[PDB]
Amino acid sequence: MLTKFETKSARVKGLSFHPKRPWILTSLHNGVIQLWDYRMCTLIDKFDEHDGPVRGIDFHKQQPLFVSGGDDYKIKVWNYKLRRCLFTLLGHLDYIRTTFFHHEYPWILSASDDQTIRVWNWQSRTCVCVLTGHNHYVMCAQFHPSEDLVVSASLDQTVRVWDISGLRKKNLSPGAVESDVRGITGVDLFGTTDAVVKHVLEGHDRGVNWAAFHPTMPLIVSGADDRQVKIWRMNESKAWEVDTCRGHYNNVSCAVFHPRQELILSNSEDKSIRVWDMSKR
Amino acid sequence: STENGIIFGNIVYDVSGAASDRNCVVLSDIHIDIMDYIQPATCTDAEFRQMWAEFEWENKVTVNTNMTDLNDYLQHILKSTNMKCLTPEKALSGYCGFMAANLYARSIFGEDALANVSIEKPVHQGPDAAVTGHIRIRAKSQGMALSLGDKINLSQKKTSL
Repeated sequence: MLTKFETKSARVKGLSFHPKRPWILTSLHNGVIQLWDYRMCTLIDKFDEHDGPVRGIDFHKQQPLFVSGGDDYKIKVWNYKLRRCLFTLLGHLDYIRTTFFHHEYPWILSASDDQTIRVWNWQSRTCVCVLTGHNHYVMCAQFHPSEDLVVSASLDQTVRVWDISGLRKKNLSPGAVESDVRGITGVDLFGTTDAVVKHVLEGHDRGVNWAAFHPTMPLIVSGADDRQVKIWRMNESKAWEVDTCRGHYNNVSCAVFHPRQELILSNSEDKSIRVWDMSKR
Repeated sequence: STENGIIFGNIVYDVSGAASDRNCVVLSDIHIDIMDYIQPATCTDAEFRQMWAEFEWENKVTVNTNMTDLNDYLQHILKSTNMKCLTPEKALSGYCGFMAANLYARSIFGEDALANVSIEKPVHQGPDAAVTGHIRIRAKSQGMALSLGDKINLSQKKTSL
């Protein structure tokens, strides 16, 4: 109905909308992190996290705080509200894409764009988890259905899905029948970002811009570094699923699922946003 | 004191959710208007005219329409804004008049605002139960100035806010 406010500027790699607020917190690769609590058409703060670019934005999970990543390689959580830094560690050799907050003993998970992501105890000091299975440059890192199960999208042309543990990664199982992750007609490839057969999914599509998950589900909706943004369901795994998402002119940087909407929104580069179904598609 | 230039106020304000509270009210104000602020203020007419013309021309709003004669109506408006009409000529605000009324006021943070409004005026089958008089508003910024013309426009009549 109305586009309340609109100025075109910002060169934007990472993004998030406030699930609680009508904020948009926006990550630019201008090196900028911004929180604007978008409501009153006003920015609360604006820090260009470092000289270098900024790729990442993720939620802490609480109410109004950012966990932020730059080419600093640092995980910062700073509360806009409390304008202060919660606990601090820098980052490996690339930026931080996703974060989750937990609390047996007020306990923490950090998801990263490089190498490993490490999950840390500052209370009764022990190890909840270690994640290796990333390399460099994560476009879109994701919590899964199980929130603390996860997927990652890479500029290392892989995807990682990991299994975690309370004493590092492992799963025990023995009942299933076939798999959709990989087990009948169609299915898409493994990539390499880690080295355990959970599934490293192939992020080659000239590299993957975005990865997006299906909560209980393993369908992914993707942005890809190909015109082809190729959609695959690992809750099916169709053939002509070797779908290349097509503009008219080039690209499909991203195409995304809206939690509520059984739809795909695509956006591209001929000057465009392209409109897609996904209810009958 | 405290300059904040967020005009007409309407500036976001916070009551916070910070303790037995998960939310609260963040509010921007509205309800902050002019008609009140300015006080009446005065001038020599020749100089005035000269000045009238001279001033920040840039705003005007029209008077036309009401519920009253500009006797009672004018008085009401005057009191409402707390502002001045500088001088009469007896020509007659009665039989018609076919009077243009010059008004001046000075405020609390000191802007002087000038008006010439020229107005028809009530009287049987003669003229005035509208106006179609033009209210010429001069205040330095047009933005407040016109806004003032409005504000007065709000002021002008009496109806469901």
